[PDB]
Amino acid sequence: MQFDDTTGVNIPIITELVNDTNVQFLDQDDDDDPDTELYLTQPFACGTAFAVSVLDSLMSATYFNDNILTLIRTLVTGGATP
Amino acid sequence: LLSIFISTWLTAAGFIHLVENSGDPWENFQNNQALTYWECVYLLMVTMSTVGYGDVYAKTTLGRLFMVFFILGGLAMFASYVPEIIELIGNRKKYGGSYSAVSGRKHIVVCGHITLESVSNFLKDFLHKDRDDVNVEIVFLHNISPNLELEALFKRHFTQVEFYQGSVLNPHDLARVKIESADACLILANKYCADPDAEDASNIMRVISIKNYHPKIRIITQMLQYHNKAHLLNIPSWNWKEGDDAICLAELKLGFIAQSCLAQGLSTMLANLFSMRSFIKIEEDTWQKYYLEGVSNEMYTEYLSSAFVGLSFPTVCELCFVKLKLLMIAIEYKSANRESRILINPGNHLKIQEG
Amino acid sequence: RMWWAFLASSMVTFFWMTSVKDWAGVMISAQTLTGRVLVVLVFALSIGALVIYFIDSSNPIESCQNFYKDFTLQIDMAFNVFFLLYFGLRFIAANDKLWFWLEVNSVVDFFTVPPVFVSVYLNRSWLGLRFLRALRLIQFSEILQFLNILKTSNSIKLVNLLSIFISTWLTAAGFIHLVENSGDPWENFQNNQALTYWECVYLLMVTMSTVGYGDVYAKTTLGRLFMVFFILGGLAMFASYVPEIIELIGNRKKYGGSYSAVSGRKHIVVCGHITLES
Repeated sequence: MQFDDTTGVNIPIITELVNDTNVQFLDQDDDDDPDTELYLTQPFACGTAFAVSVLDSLMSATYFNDNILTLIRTLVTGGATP
Repeated sequence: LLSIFISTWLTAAGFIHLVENSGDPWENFQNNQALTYWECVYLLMVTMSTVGYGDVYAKTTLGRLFMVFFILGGLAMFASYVPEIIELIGNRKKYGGSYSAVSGRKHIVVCGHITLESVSNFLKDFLHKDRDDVNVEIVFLHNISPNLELEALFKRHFTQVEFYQGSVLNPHDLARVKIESADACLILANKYCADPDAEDASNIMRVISIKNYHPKIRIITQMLQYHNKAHLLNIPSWNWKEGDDAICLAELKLGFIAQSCLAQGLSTMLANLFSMRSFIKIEEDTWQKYYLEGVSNEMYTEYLSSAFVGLSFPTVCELCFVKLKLLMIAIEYKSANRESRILINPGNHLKIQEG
Repeated sequence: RMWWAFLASSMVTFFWMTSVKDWAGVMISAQTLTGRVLVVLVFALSIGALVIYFIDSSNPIESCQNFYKDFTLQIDMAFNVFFLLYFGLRFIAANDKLWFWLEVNSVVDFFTVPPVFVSVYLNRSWLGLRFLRALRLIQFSEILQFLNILKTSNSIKLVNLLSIFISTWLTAAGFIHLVENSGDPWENFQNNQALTYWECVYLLMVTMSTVGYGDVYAKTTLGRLFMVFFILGGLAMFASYVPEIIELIGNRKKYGGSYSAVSGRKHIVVCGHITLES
């Protein structure tokens, strides 16, 4: 989309994704390779794409420390008190 | 499996070798037999393959007894331990692998919904007898394995068609079909579905994926609506001028009917003008004899001579008709102000521009 | 006995150009009519050479062969010249220079032509590894496509299976024939056995059908060893290469065909929904 007083490419957006191998499509700019680590992917690094699958990693990180989850839950939800 | 096979084989060979070297206790070891261990291994490999030469055989009754028990033990090992495990090493993949990039073979990758009905017409009017210089090897890529009818169809076109299983979203699968180097990739679409915005947006997704892999490929796709085709101009890598074109089934299919409502039968002309159809010479004075004299006419694009520049359009049509017997349906007028816009039967007021 | 003078030589033998390497590069692929005739004329002369080995079986393993003799021997050498000039161009014309060092179409030629081109300087002949040239019969289904008879790919797979069957069968028969003609080195070749090649082919066809008569059998321990390895190799070929391909030639259609118009039988055609109840 385009506008006057600019180009709609400057608009900050976050879309929710449901696949890891689907994030490269959001970024118009060329990337080094199709097979790019999700963390290394330009759209993820910019923070314009939230994949739902990285939350699956938190079950690992909650396993090794009992306090990661309450830290994220109080940092993010804004005082999710019981 | 190989270790337990070799261990059982060598163990039983050693046991029957020890039995056949000595004699028999009830015969007081008077019935020996001289067997080297390698000949004995030859014996119990000839046995468990059910060949049974008999050049070397057991001569002790205690040895024959162990052979009777051991062939039953070998079958009990063969019928109950291996024959499901052999079948686990028997699932060979039907449609895998990759494409062998033969030089001079610009392999068209065709993806999207693939079925005998949709592919057959396309294969019949693409790989036709009356083509000029077809050295082009069609590479289908689709995740659903085909039924037996498509097996029979792909067997008919063996030298030109290769099928592969997998999506066009995994870029590894695009790496298998060598999408990076191909003349163009054509994405087909189903004629029918429950929701046209399902397969429309799925084909837009496939266009996004294929242009994301290699941004310099021509894609000729299909759409089912007109209001979903504006999503193809969305992509920055999609250049229509570069030759990436989208054919809208709804606009063309139900535009031909609309122009036919004006001129009764224009659909037959504009369908026989582009399908590579075989002329059958009919001698008998039927209607087909007059019909097939226009089927063999097709449409071409051509730059103009310099001598035609500056003249008027009916003058150049008059020269191209009487002098060269060629009908010029339309011309392309290119200006800085606007993108060149095809003009059909341009009026005399419009004159020819150079080139 | 200079059998090792040929075999050890064969083992040690096993042990601007960018535009001339591709002069025959069009002739490799099936692109011109000229590229056909090269594979056709290496295949027909391979058939002709195989015939000489079949005739050679009657002859003694080691013999003296001069230049002015029976013309089969004289044209065999010209066949070998044509062979070496055929596969010699593909050393530089091969894209990969690594897998040509162990290619099955190259090991088959490392062991036949260098014994001949040493034996010219020796003016002799030993019945060497000349049975191996039936391994080029896998290129049969290549050249039977070009004569426009094999067009259905099921026929091409059938021809492939029959060709690899006959080639493996004749190759192993030739190998065990060569082993059983000579004796044993540790027994100093005192344990020979006289076997014609046709009886040897009878043996290795009786074997791979698991019949096993025993009218003809291996008597050398080195021969029995090759029989032990070869029945396992035959089962490994049978359990892993054919048994899915046999099942591909096993889908017979249940209800096809047509009606035989017997006279006096006005056949009512009944169509539409058909069920046991209706």
